[PDB]
Amino acid sequence: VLQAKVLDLANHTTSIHIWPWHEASTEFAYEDAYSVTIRNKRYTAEVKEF
Amino acid sequence: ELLGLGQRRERVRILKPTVAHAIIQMWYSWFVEDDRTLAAARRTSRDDAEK
Repeated sequence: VLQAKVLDLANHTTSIHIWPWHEASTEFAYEDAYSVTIRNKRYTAEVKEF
Repeated sequence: ELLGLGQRRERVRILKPTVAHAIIQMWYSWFVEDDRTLAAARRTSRDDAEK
């Protein structure tokens, strides 16, 4: 499956400096939610990531 | 021919099959309500889940 080893962190990271990273990183924001209306009554929630 | 040999005619009469008619219809009858009644309830569904 030609496996797939994909590079990773510097672990021994201790000084060192990336190079293109920012792109290479994403914030985890996130929007959206999670709700249901049952009965007629809406029950409601979000996402609230942390 | 479903019955095997020939051949259909006025004669050959058969004694009745009563019991079962009484029964059958029962089975039968039931469903009927149920869909029906259900359907409506299915309609009316004030909430989702139930439906």
